[PDB]
Amino acid sequence: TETIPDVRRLRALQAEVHEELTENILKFWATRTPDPVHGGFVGRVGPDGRPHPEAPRGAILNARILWTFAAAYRQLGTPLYREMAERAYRYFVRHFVDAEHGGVYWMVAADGRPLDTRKHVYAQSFAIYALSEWHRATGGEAALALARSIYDLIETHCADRVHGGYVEACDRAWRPLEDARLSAKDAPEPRSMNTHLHVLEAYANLYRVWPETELAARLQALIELFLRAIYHPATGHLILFFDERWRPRSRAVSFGHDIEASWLLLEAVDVLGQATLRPRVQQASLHLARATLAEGRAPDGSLYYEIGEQGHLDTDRHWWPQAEALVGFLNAYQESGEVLFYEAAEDVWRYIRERQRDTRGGEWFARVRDDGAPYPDDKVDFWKGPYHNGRACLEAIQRLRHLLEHV
Ligand SMILES: [Cl-]
Repeated sequence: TETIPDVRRLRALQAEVHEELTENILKFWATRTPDPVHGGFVGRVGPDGRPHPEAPRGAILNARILWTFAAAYRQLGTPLYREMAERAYRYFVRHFVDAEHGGVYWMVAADGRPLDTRKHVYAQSFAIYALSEWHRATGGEAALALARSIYDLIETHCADRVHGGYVEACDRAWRPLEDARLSAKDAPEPRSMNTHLHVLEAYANLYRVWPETELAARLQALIELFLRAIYHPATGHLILFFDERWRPRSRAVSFGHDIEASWLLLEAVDVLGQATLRPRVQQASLHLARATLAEGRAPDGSLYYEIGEQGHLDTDRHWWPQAEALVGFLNAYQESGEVLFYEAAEDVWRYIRERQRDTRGGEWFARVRDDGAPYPDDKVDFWKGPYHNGRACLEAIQRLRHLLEHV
């Protein structure tokens, strides 16, 4: 009694996603961004497509490059992707990893000198995520050892054992900082959904390759924290910021984070095999997906950016909520069998192809205005890597593969 798109549509979508990933996204990243002056990858590519090999380089961006090429190599086998992942890994271990205090710096100069040595848990998480993926792709001993060491440092220096969750930022020597903001956009609050979501993402990937008993407990605790404190059943949205006891300190809504968490939370419970927790997670996941469907979309099926603290709807289409909606809506279809979620995934894909991707300049525009005008944002910067859209394509390809095997 399944309602399933026919084989032609499934395969056509899967082929388009594969083409987008390999002939647009990963081609852009492998050709435009490697830096032969300092090694590794440039920190910025302007709106005109010009790379900036002297720009400062973010740990999150470089972890995202490593993760994406590692994952693409694992799933597709293309040798260039292993080469690019190795390139990212080598620069990462050389320069971003703090050999003295452990963990990864926030920002290095292009030549590798530390510039911002804070140890932000969000960056530590992306390091774990990328290093565990590189281990998954290669069996790399050192990659896994490094991921485990960063996990240990997060638990040792940042875990709030009274209230759950984590202090989100420390200085180089792991002393907590008051200002845990990722950027000026973020509320000056001690706890954020965003950082905790990516701890969960990292821990789930680490557990997949290293099923340590204590890590399972920490990951389950994070799932339970989302269910009890962050997910808001009255509205179907994640609460974004909190004090240390998880009292809400924001009313903003992030549609992209809702739909990302919708599928990441289920990936996390399934990595654990926690069948007892899964019904509650699936319920919250489907709720987040329905709330996104009903409240976060433009009539073309693309996702708006946010409802701000004053209630203003930011109608800009940022690139990464569209990517996360592609995966999250496909995932919601897989979980519920409700083909309306597949229709929604198809609609966001069509928007990605017709508006968000930059056919002339390559990759995807960071932002498209409500009237269709692409903003002249950088194509690559501290916050724009290949991970959201690369992962989204890889996820969709594999999910469509599974759906194709239902026949
Ligand atoms: Cl990204």
